[PDB]
Amino acid sequence: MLTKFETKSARVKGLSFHPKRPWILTSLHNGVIQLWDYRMCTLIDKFDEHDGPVRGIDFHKQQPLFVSGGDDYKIKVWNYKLRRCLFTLLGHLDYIRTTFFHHEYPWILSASDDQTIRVWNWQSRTCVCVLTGHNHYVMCAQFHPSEDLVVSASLDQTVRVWDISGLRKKNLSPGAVESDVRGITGVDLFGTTDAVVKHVLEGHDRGVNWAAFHPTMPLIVSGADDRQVKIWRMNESKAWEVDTCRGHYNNVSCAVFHPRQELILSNSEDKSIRVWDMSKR
Amino acid sequence: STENGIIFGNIVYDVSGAASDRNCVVLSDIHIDIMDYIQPATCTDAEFRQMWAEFEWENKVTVNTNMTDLNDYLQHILKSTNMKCLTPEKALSGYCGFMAANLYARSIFGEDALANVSIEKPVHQGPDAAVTGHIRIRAKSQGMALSLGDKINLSQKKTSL
Repeated sequence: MLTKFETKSARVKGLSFHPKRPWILTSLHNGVIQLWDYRMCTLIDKFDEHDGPVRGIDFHKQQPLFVSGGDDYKIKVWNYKLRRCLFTLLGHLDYIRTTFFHHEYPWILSASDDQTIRVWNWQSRTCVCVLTGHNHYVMCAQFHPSEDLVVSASLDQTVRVWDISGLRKKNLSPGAVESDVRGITGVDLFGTTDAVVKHVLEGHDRGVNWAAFHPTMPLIVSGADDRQVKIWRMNESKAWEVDTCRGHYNNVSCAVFHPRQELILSNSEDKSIRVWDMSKR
Repeated sequence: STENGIIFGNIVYDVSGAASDRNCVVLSDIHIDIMDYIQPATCTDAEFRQMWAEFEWENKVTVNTNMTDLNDYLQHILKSTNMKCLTPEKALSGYCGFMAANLYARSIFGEDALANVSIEKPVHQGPDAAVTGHIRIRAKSQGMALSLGDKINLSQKKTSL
């Protein structure tokens, strides 16, 4: 109905909308992190996290705080509200894409764009988890259905899905029948970002811009570094699923699922946003 | 004191959710208007005219329409804004008049605002139960100035806010 406010500027790699607020917190690769609590058409703060670019934005999970990543390689959580830094560690050799907050003993998970992501105890000091299975440059890192199960999208042309543990990664199982992750007609490839057969999914599509998950589900909706943004369901795994998402002119940087909407929104580069179904598609 | 230039106020304000509270009210104000602020203020007419013309021309709003004669109506408006009409000529605000009324006021943070409004005026089958008089508003910024013309426009009549 109305586009309340609109100025075109910002060169934007990472993004998030406030699930609680009508904020948009926006990550630019201008090196900028911004929180604007978008409501009153006003920015609360604006820090260009470092000289270098900024790729990442993720939620802490609480109410109004950012966990932020730059080419600093640092995980910062700073509360806009409390304008202060919660606990601090820098980052490996690339930026931080996703974060989750937990609390047996007020306990923490950090998801990263490089190498490993490490999950840390500052209370009764022990190890909840270690994640290796990333390399460099994560476009879109994701919590899964199980929130603390996860997927990652890479500029290392892989995807990682990991299994975690309370004493590092492992799963025990023995009942299933076939798999959709990989087990009948169609299915898409493994990539390499880690080295355990959970599934490293192939992020080659000239590299993957975005990865997006299906909560209980393993369908992914993707942005890809190909015109082809190729959609695959690992809750099916169709053939002509070797779908290349097509503009008219080039690209499909991203195409995304809206939690509520059984739809795909695509956006591209001929000057465009392209409109897609996904209810009958 | 405290300059904040967020005009007409309407500036976001916070009551916070910070303790037995998960939310609260963040509010921007509205309800902050002019008609009140300015006080009446005065001038020599020749100089005035000269000045009238001279001033920040840039705003005007029209008077036309009401519920009253500009006797009672004018008085009401005057009191409402707390502002001045500088001088009469007896020509007659009665039989018609076919009077243009010059008004001046000075405020609390000191802007002087000038008006010439020229107005028809009530009287049987003669003229005035509208106006179609033009209210010429001069205040330095047009933005407040016109806004003032409005504000007065709000002021002008009496109806469901």
